[PDB]
Amino acid sequence: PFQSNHSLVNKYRGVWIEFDMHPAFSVALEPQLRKLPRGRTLPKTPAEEVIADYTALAPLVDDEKTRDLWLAKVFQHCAFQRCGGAMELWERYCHQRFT
Amino acid sequence: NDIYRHSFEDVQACHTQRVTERDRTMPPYLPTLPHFVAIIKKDPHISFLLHIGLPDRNSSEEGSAKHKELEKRIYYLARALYHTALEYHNETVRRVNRQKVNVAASLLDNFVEQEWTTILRDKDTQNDKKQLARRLGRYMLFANRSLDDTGFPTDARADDYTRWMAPP
Amino acid sequence: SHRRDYIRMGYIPRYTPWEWIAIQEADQPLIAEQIRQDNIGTSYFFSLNRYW
Amino acid sequence: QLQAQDRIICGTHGAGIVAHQAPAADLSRTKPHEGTGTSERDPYIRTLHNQR
Amino acid sequence: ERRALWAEVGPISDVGSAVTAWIRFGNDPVLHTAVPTMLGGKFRNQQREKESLLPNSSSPFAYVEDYMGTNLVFGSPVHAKESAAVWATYFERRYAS
Amino acid sequence: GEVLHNLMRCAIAARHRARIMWVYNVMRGRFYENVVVRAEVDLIWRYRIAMIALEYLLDHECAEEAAAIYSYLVEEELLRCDVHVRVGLHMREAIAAGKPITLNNDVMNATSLVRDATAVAPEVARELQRRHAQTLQNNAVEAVGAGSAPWSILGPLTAIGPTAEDTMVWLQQHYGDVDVMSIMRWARFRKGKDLMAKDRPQYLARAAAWIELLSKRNREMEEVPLTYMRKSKPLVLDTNSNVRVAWQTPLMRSGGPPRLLAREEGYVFHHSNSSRFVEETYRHPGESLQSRYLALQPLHTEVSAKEDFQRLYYQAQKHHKQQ
Amino acid sequence: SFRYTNNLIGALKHRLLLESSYREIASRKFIGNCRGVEVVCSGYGTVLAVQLTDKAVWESFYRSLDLDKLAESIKTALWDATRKIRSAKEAALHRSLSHNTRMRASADLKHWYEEDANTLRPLAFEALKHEAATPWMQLVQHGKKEEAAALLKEFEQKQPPLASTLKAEDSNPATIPIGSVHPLFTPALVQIEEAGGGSVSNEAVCRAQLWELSRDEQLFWERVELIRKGQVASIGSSHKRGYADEAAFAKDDTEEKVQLRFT
Amino acid sequence: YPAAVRYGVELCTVLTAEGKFVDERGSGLSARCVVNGTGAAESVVFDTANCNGTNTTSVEDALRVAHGALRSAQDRHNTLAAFRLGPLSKQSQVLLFCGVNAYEFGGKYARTYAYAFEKAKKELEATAASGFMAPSLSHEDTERLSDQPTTSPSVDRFASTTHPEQRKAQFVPRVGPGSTPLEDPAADQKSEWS
Amino acid sequence: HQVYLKDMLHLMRYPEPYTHIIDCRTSTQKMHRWVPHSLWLPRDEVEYALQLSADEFLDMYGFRKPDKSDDVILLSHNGIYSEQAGWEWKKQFFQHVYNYRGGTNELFGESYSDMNVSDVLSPWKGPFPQSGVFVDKWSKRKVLTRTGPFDRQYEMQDFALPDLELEKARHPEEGPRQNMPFGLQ
Amino acid sequence: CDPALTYKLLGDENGEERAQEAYRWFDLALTSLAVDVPYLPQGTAAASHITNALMRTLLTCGYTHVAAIPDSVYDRMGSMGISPTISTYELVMLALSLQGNMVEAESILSFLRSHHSEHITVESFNALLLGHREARQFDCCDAIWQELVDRRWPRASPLTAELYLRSIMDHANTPTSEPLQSFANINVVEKKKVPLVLAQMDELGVPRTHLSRVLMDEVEDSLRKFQTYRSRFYEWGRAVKQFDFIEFRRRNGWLYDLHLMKCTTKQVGPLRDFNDPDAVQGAVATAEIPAFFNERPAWERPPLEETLYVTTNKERYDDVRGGDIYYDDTRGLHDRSPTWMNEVPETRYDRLYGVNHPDIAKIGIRRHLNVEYVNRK
Amino acid sequence: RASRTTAEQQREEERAQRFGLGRQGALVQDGGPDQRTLKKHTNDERIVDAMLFQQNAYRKTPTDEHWNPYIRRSTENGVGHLLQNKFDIMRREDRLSKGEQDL
Amino acid sequence: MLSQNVAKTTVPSYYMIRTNLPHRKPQNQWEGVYYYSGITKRQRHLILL
Amino acid sequence: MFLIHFVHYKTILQKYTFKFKHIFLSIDKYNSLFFNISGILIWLNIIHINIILIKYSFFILINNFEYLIILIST
Repeated sequence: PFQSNHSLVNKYRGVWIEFDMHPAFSVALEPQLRKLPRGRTLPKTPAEEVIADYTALAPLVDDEKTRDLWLAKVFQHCAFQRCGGAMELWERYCHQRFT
Repeated sequence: NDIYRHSFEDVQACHTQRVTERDRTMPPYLPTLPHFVAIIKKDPHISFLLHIGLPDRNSSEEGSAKHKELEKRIYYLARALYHTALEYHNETVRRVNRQKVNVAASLLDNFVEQEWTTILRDKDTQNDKKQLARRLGRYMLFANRSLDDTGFPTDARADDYTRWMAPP
Repeated sequence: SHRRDYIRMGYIPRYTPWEWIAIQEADQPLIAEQIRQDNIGTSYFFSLNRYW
Repeated sequence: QLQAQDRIICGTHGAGIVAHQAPAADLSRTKPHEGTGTSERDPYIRTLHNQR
Repeated sequence: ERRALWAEVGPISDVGSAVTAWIRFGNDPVLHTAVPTMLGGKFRNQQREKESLLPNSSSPFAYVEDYMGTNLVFGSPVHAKESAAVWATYFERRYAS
Repeated sequence: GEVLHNLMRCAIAARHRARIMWVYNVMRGRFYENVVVRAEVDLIWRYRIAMIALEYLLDHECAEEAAAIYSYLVEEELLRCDVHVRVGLHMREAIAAGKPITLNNDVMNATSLVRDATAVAPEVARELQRRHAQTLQNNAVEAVGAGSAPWSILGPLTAIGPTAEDTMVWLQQHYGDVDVMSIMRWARFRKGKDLMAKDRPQYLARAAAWIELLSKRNREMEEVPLTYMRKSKPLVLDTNSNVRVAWQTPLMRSGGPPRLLAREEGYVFHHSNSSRFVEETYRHPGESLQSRYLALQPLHTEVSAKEDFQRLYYQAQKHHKQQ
Repeated sequence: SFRYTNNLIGALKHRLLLESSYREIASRKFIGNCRGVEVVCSGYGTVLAVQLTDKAVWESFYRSLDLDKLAESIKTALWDATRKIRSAKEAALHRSLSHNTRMRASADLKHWYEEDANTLRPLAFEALKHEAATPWMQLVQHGKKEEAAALLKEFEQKQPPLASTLKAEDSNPATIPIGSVHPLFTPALVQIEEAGGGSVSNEAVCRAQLWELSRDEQLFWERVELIRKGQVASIGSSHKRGYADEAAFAKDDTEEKVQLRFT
Repeated sequence: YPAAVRYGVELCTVLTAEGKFVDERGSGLSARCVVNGTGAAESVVFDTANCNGTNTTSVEDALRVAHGALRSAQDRHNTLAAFRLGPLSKQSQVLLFCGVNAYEFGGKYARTYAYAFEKAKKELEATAASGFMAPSLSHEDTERLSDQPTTSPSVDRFASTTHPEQRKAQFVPRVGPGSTPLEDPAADQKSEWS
Repeated sequence: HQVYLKDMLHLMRYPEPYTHIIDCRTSTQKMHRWVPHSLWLPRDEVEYALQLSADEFLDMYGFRKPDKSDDVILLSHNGIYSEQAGWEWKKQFFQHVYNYRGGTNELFGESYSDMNVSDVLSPWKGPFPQSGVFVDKWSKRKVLTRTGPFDRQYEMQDFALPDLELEKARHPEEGPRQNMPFGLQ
Repeated sequence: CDPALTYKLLGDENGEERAQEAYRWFDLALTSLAVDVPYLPQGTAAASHITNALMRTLLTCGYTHVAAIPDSVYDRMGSMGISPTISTYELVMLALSLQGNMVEAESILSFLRSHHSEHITVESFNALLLGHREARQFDCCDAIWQELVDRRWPRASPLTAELYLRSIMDHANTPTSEPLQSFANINVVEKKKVPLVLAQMDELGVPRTHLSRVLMDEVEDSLRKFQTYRSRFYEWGRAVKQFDFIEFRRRNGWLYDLHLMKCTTKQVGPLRDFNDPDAVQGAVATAEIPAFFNERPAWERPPLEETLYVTTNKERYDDVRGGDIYYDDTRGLHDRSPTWMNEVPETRYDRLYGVNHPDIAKIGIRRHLNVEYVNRK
Repeated sequence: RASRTTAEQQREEERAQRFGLGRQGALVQDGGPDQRTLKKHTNDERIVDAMLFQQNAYRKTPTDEHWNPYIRRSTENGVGHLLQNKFDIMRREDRLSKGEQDL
Repeated sequence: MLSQNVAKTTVPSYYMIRTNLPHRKPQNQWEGVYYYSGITKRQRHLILL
Repeated sequence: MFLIHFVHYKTILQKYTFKFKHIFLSIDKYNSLFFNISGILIWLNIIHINIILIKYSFFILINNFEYLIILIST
């Protein structure tokens, strides 16, 4: 088997979130999603801005899967910024029904 | 063997074997004449001739004669195959038995082809007899059909089968 | 491979047998640039410049 | 234009130059390239190619 | 052992279950109960040859017997007595050894 | 996605369908690009690239390419992306207000383009029926070589009923497997200008041609009637291997004995470049030295290797009414 | 734990598929039509009804009245129905064999010819005790015991014939009891399953295995004690010589080379 | 025993029985049919001589008479087969119900038979959900090590799990076609192609 | 070959008719419990036992021959005598011979050590054996070999312990090895 | 994702019953079409379409029906007088190809190319490819693929490309006979053609991703085996990579086929010809023959020489002074020391010393445990 | 019954004599019971046992070795293992009955 | 421990200096370069999964 | 409890052959072409042994590893 002394240069070298939502919801949330990280592209928006956007717009959009994907992207962005204040979002949304 | 019995400990130790359904027990396809005649009649052309292909046996006297001759030939072929299966181990008599098998198969094939020609030549829609006969296959012959000790086609190669079954 | 009288009896083939030809051909890979397929025109502007 | 070419070359395991004439096994699953050497149709070494 | 305790009843205790099992085995209650039985090569005509040592039962389950011939259950009184005697002799010999 | 879209636009401008297929393939990517380097194009960009590829390919009669791209589309359900983007654009304004509800069927149908396509669909059906009728008549005429033919009568097309529900269900009853609604929505917007609010006949022809090309069942329906190939047997008096005795259908044979079927009497498909088909009868040997000793002289009447039922029926049709 | 158990698993899954196919066929009606006449038969090959579709069309064809042609048409229709039944019967077996690979472990080809349509369930010479039976018997022959008990209790308180009993969900292979999965050894596979309902009763098999193991334990201890008695009788004492230890290492011989002498 | 039961279920397959039926509608027309076994269709005949000279018989009546004849012949054949098989069937049932101890499913291996049946029963649904594709007879699709049972051939049995040259079946390693390492197959050289 | 605890427990729960579980333990005074489905064929007698015929073995051991085709699984204390017996079975050409490493000792959680052997070896008091002396085939020089006083077993038993706190106990303070120069350690 | 296997497996889904139902539907469809002068029901577009549909639905039934298509359905259509179509010819070609009879499937396509040219669609080529793959005629399959890539108008489909690739890979995996199998298998070279086919697919415009993933796995295998790029070719020849491969082989315990790590000691001497035994022979070269060229014939060999005898090739420790430095020892598998009886612990069988045929039954243990003892002797 | 048992004994002794079954010498020798003089071209119990061991050698199923595609497609023993569907089986039967070379 | 790892080089002596015997095998031109084209067990398992 | 005493039947018929050669049948061995040698000349700086029977026939071989040795017509 091919074992290389040097690590794979083109490797993603990170955790992938498998972001895949309905195209209508994606294009509708495109103005909000520009601040959330894209594929191999990381905007440097402050984490509190996206947290406020989520906590102010999540009740409006009626889709459990879309809300979950949006919250996953929020968690990924705040993890990239190492912002520890986002656990309150989990306790607000997911803790009551998922665990 | 009903009046007398073996040792109790002997049968106790014998029952430790626990005859297995796969290989220890005898196979269900032991060579028997009804089995051979059943697998012969299983052929679609043979079944067609027996049931609809021939004219009604009780209708015309010629129908009964043709039916009794066809069944006689089928029985002859089945019995020849049965004897070949019984004597399949030794090869001194296997060839001479397969000669009888070949003769019986040739007779059966000749009768089947003649009757198929006449039932397709005799003088319409919604699945009549001629349409079903044409819809059936090409009547894979029995004179050149491979069987070995079970009435089933062999898994060996054609060269191996033709060297197993050759005239002495 | 069935030639029992080989080397010892002075038999050395003049022509390399097809079995050996196939073995040697199958042992090594093929260079993907030897196909030299071309379907689109030449790039006059960017091909020469490319990346450092 | 060899005479009887189909039977001699493409039909005979000896190509017309091999004289095919412990007992042979009764029920043997012989190798595809060998045989029991009983007659021409079952030679010790099979020559006719298995392909078309 | 904590789950497989003493066997309170046999495989089929009630005759109400026995009829169900007899049907379940694949037996027609008409034809299988109407086929005659052969004892010693004869169909037991003349009402099983009038009186006979064996019972006039059609089911061979009545005639089942242990390999040694010791049917000490539901058997004849004398048959059970001799079966018990045979078992006693065998076991006394084995334990003496 | 933008880079690959520009690449495909350049390929379309250069009119190079091989490179268009190549860039579509690279847009789809493979395992190494999709999961290892995690560099895959956006879903909406994939839809746009595949859609422009369809727009170029299947108006130039590229049946295989159009079928491949459409199969790719239906593999991942991208047919309704052009209305998903529209409802998303509406939700762009709706999010500035309350309750952007989910994608209900009524919400999806509330868009203008789907309603316009549903309104136009009867005209598309009428155009398809008329085009198919003309194509069938032309096929019959070119088959007979003149003009009326039995082939043009009772084609595989059913008359439509003057109701909207029957008109809509007729598309499923005939084509059914190409999403005619989505095809009629893709057919508009030719180079940035829609055609429903403009010249209709161009749009009707475009949509009809698109349906005909994408529908494999339609391709099977409209075909040129070929001729019946004749089976052949080797000659009893084998003088040559190329020439063979042909089998004559009872329709062609005026008389002949009540023969059996072709396979039963023995006939197989054989035809080569240098092949001829005959009827073989040996000359009757009159009783003399030649008959007693010499071999029989064969007699081969050359016959056609093909029989045209359409032309036979056309000849009989005007041979009957002439009397 | 590798040959016998795995082969048994393959055989039992094959037999489960065959039994599910048997239920499916027995709960179906096959229609064979020849010209005017048509014959509808059950899964056992028994004729359920013979009718004449297109009476207006075929009245002139069958015309006085013709009898031989009608009889041959009826016979052809019946043969067609039986052929369809046998074709479905064989097709189910072919599907099971092709989808089961544990049977493909054995290179024998006879697994395809061993279970032809003649030697499979249901059988035409076996429909009398199934179709003509009361529904209680019909469903008690198929392993459903709770339903049979409930039906018997209700009765004592107060189209194929097997469609009422053999439901669509009954064809599911996960509902087949051990007694009915293998029709051959049904009396032997009735003991293992529980008396109440159709399911495996692990208590009975544990009891039987435990009794057999106790008997084997007593036998083993008797055997080993007798063997040891034979050992101590054969040899003088009960002691046993030790084994020499094999080692690739060399040995030191100076200890035996060194000896003493007097001076 | 299996050979005997096969003989019994095969003999009546080719054996046939004849049945008769006389119409009850007053018409004298009858029907005689010789029905076969499993392939229950053979010669049938109508006798119009029995009925009156009027011959005012409906085709539906003829069909009903034929239906009655076929039903009678089939039940007669079934009764004949039952009579043929009963005497041996009872003895077979007694043998199976008594000599259970001398069987795979009878003795201490009854638990093994039940476990195997349950495992096959459960894995049938797994195969159905995986698409009737025989999901890796050699257990390799198991995403977890605890998923694959202890009966799978996948678990290694060679001594010296980390040392080569001892993972050999025989006393000497063997090579198959050419010089491939037949004893210990590598991942690349083993394939399920076709 | 191998057989593990999971396989042994599975066999105990669900046995099969043709897997002979042979308990090849000697010194009956040591053995107390009975492994299920086990048959007693001691390793000290297996060499002659495998030479007997079917009945010749049955009338002497109370059970018949394993038919040389059925699987046999051998259990003994520490799996030493079982391995030694499996050697004999393989020499007798039995198709499927398995050894249970650990055996009844690990199965029942007792401590019985058949064939008492010490992993360590006594120091080689004698000189270098002549059997280890190697002479060159060209220059005819006398050369050594890792055997006798020095070999791989001695190196392994001299190697350092896995635990640091135990390793520090062996060597004295201020370095593990100071008898040797700084650059040779 | 094998179309041939789909056709072979759909028959088992009750093909015969569905075939009979399709025939009945075709008959009633003809009757319902007759009610639309002596030729109109026979020759019309609808009749040909219905016949094509019947052939298409019979293609998926059992072998009997697919074999009956070209000789029964086609002949019945000819007798009725229905003009066939290109779809009809395609379906009969596929029916002939599935059964392996290609002699007629080629001739019918020849007829189509001769008389009805510029009407052949793509599907004929994939039908021929499927037939050749089923008939194991990979050379003819390659010839047809080259003809298609020269035509370029039939516009080779992804299915056609997949069929050709599957055929060549099956030919690659087909083994040869023993005389060609003495060395490594020679059919693995057929996988080298895969990159050529991929380049030709790039030129033809056939998408690469439309191939099935099952086929793509093996395609990637053959690519990683025969598709080294120039950039990696500039570096694959080094020392570190070769020595890492050597280390991997050592770790896996397979060093019998490495030039550096294998040293051969066995030599084969000359043969003393009886023509003139006075002259002595000296070697003039040296070759690394794989040792199965010159083997000991079986009849002068010990029995199977593998299980009965264990042979180890070691080196003498004494001064050789000329001879076999590496000599092998041949000890029997069942060999034991001549004094093993007293080196092994004493047992119950010691009392039977020297008796040729001892009566083991007397010493037997079963006698005491079973009270009903009886001797077969 | 005596003739039946005598025939059984005759068969077993003929088989043992022909195949060299049983022990060579005494049960206990000086160096061990497993001491045989394998004469060339003479059948022996050790030879038949070695043949069976070499052919099986921990074999679970005949397809256990059939992981290599070349081994799978080798038809030395037979062609039964290469038939996996009724379509292929029936096609092979049809062609063999026709009298052609089996695919 | 492996039985294939043997001594390629001779024990050091003066023959290596006073004789013309080469100290390495000459290159084999017919044997191809070793390249990596294998699949690991986990990769195969992942593909199957 | 047991009821029936029966003889034991087993299908010991494998009817199959499996032959797989071992590596030692494939491991290479030295082989060489042989010709009737006509003598050896062992040459050094001064000393030279000369064993010749007849003259060179076709070709002459030279080996220089320990002693320069020219084999004549070997």
